[PDB]
Amino acid sequence: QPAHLCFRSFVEALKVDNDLVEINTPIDPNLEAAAITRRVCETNDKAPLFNNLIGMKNGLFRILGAPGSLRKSSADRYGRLARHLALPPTASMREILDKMLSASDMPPIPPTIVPTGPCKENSLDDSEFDLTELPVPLIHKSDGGKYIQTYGMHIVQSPDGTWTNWSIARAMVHDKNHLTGLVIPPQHIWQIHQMWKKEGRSDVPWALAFGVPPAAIMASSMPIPDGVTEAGYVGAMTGSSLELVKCDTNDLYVPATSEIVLEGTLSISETGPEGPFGQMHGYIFPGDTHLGAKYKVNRITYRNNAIMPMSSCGRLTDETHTMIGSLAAAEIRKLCQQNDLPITDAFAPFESQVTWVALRVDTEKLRAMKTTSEGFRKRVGDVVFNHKAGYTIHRLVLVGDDIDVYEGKDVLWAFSTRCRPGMDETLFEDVRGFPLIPYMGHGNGPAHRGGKVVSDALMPTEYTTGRNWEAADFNQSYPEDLKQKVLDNWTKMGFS
Amino acid sequence: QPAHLCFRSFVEALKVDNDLVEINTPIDPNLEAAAITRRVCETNDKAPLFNNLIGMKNGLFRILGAPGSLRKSSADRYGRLARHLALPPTASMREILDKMLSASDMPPIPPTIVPTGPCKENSLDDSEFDLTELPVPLIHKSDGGKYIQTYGMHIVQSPDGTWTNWSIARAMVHDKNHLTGLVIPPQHIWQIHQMWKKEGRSDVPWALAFGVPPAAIMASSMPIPDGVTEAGYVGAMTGSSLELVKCDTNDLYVPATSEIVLEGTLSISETGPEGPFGQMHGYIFPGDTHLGAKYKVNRITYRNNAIMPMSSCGRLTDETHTMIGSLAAAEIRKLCQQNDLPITDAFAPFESQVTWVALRVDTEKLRAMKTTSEGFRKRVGDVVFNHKAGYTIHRLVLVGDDIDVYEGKDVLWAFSTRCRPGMDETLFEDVRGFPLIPYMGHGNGPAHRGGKVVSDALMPTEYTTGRNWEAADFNQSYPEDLKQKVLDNWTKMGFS
Ligand SMILES: Cc1cc2c3c(c1C)C(C)(C)CC=[N+]3c1c([nH]c(=O)[nH]c1=O)N2C[C@H](O)[C@H](O)[C@H](O)COP(=O)(O)O
Ligand SMILES: Cc1cc2c3c(c1C)C(C)(C)CC=[N+]3c1c([nH]c(=O)[nH]c1=O)N2C[C@H](O)[C@H](O)[C@H](O)COP(=O)(O)O
Ligand SMILES: [K+]
Ligand SMILES: [K+]
Ligand SMILES: [K+]
Ligand SMILES: [K+]
Ligand SMILES: [Mn+2]
Ligand SMILES: [Mn+2]
Repeated sequence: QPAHLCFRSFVEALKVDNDLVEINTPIDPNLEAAAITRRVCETNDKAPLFNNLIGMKNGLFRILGAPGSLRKSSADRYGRLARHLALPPTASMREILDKMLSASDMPPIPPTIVPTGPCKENSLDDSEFDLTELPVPLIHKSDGGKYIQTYGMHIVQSPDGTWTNWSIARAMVHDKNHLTGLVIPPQHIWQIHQMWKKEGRSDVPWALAFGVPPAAIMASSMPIPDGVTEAGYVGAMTGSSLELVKCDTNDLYVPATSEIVLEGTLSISETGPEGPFGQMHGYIFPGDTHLGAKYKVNRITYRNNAIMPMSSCGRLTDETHTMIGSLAAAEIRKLCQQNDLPITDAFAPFESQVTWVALRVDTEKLRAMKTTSEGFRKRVGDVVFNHKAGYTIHRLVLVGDDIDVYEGKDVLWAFSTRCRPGMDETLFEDVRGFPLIPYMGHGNGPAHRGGKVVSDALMPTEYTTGRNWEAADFNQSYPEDLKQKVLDNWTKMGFS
Repeated sequence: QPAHLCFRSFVEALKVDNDLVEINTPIDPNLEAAAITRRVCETNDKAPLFNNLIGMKNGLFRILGAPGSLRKSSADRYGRLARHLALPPTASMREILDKMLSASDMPPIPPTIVPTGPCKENSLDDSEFDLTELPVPLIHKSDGGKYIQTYGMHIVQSPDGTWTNWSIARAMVHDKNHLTGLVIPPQHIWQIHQMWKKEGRSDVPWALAFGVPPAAIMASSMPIPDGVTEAGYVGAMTGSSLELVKCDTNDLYVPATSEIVLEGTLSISETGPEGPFGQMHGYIFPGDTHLGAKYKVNRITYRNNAIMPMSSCGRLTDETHTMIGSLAAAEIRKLCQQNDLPITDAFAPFESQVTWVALRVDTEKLRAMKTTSEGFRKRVGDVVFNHKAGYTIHRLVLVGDDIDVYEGKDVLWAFSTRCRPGMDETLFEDVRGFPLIPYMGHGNGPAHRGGKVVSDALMPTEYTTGRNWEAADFNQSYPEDLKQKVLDNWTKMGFS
């Protein structure tokens, strides 16, 4: 099976790329595996595969850390991500996000049911497992639990059967047969939970699949529209129907080659302690436990030699930056274009801890609108900040065509030099806020509302007659023939 | 003579450091010298010494580009700057700025007059030179003139003789015996000019010295207080009285080892076209010429084999970032401490195009103030933004003790995660603005007023009971003994 369609094959691909380190000596799931992975993410090193976990048994489990993190070279920086999607390892971010958006203008390709797959090679019923005995990692020293779920996909379906959602949301072990986790608005797992809670008759049938097809975990991390079944989006994206097998204890369907599958229920009534957790913005507040959603686990199925992927998330750079930020930016680009806004590109700068999105504007199109900064900021912010795709994003930065939004140095340069504080900005207090950002949930104002801004880094003439400056840089302040002469004589002269 | 006291010796030091490239083949002052220098600054390469300028004659002049720019290695990043100050080349930015501040609590050491020096080796009277025939560079393709003055020191004295100021301000050739340049409030050259203009009797006696003692050009770039003679500050800083020789045509005094000296007058009545110029924020607006101050040149004196230093300024990183930003930050640190504010460190992040200063707060001291964000922002912004030291700075970012303000990644992380837009900020519209920033002089509002902000990236408990988080990073989220084990086994395991 190809890498993008089978996690086991993806691990192979990473080896074969010289993008993996296999670690066959014992590694402790209590902090050591995550510490090594954290170091990898902070240095853009090779992904670690821990083949010898302490306390590995019933054959559960090996760990792959840093599955969606960065490579060291500029040329294949995003190669791990490219390998989720059948793209060349030199793919740019534009090409990755275009791939992720491509299915938004295609018919879904619904999944194919098959009778069995590798995820059925082993099973443990509810007298045979104990989640507290498995080698579940402690990821950060102050975490409030062992976070089994950092890179699996939750599967829940609307009561009417018409929407099956796949998404990533964190969860930790509560006791031998339960998890607790985040289930928060406006996320689709929360929207579906609310439908079951309003019907009032039963807990939500649920599955959590770990080590799913890479192309599926990428869609699981993307805010595709309400009501859209990720399986059919991924089918369209990849050009192929995904093969799914039915759960044994419910009627949900899981990828056939899933490494590990939990089957059970998400309660419509019960909660339990959840968190704290070292999170995407780089923080943990020790002791900050709150009531989260509760999950019952009835059955585990798994591949021979199962591998659990793990995100050791926090400070730059990991899956919470490369996937959450970039995939939200992608969806925001599309949303703006569908609202008739002249946005060509969007990206969440890593330097902003993926709390900003830079929007590149087609300024010929903007000029034809015959508008102003105040009006345009206002229009962009209403579209984005009132939509789920904008949930995680607190600052939008509008930039003209000269800026490469995929280059954070250029975004920072534009923001710092073209946006006058206050006057060139519009604050939005009456929109949903992302409480996970420290300045929101641990800050001076409402945790769930406001704190958003549109910062216009378009210069005045970009709305009227066109750009009226040149950069004071090598590229723009010298003619072509001089530039080339300099470059041709560079090493001759003594330079590197 | 030591490097910090004699520019010729500084050039030697750079060679000897393997921090110079000598270029002995002909180089055109029309754009080529500046293009090579621009490339150096954008790549942190070795400083270029152009020993064979096209149109070099009456022995005027060689050029040294990038005199205060960055080196490639992290370990001696600031080494060129250290070599201005007798500091080791591995000096940190803290150590450089402390050196620059050290004289603020010392008696001045006034300069010593000597009868002659190297700057008298050659002379041209006002029938012998022509500024349009010298190899003055065109620095950026769209500049409005050939900017002779990018790294020399203007010397002007108050009418009463009690204050002699040394400062860098740009100037370009107007005609055979005149320059035009920036002379703008609140700068000291402007304050002194105003005193002469109010007296109304004569033009300002003036000299412009190029290739001055390195320690002197650093003080020339720093906003030391009103009324303080830079020569005596530099004397105190260096522990030695500077040797000065009298001008031939006026009673000003110039460093004895100056490479090139212009003597003349700064008009109290006449102006001439000035600019545009590719500037510190990275821009040029072609065609944007305005009336600037006018200077008459009566005499040139110069060293044998004179060397003109040149800043090819623009996008990161050059003297306008390393010196303007950092030296303003230094003075702001001191100003805050003298106003009883608990600021330990200040730096202007390069990533902000030196338009921000990050202020590190001693949060034990802040807690004892028993104050709030609104009040503290307000107090900091009034102190800084109403003072000349704050002129160039439009955003102050307050951070707690865990942040290294000399590390722009950490400043950005703190700003993006700890400062809620709007609520955690105070805008300042009724303060002097820096018109050179594009969003000011070419923006939507008043060019000279407002556009400033204090952004509080202190978290709430930093005002009350103390920091309540740990970072989700390798350093903070894992115990010491684990961290060391990981590091000790890193290359063993397969990592770099
Ligand atoms: C890549 C990724 C995405 C996480 C995520 C993580 C990763 C690695 C973790 C597990 C390491 C840390 C926490 N995560 C959560 C999360 N969304 C959320 O609601 N709760 C979370 O706990 N997300 C974001 C979420 O997957 C996206 O917002 C999706 O758009 C949700 O899918 P949906 O649009 O179908 O609701
Ligand atoms: C290092 C440096 C500093 C420049 C400077 C440049 C460099 C290389 C140039 C020449 C390349 C570009 C323009 N510069 C100007 C300038 N200040 C100003 O008033 N006009 C300028 O044209 N400065 C900043 C100025 O030197 C500081 O604000 C000093 O504090 C001024 O001294 P003062 O406090 O005695 O007035
Ligand atoms: K999803
Ligand atoms: K603007
Ligand atoms: K000065
Ligand atoms: K704050
Ligand atoms: Mn969804
Ligand atoms: Mn001064």
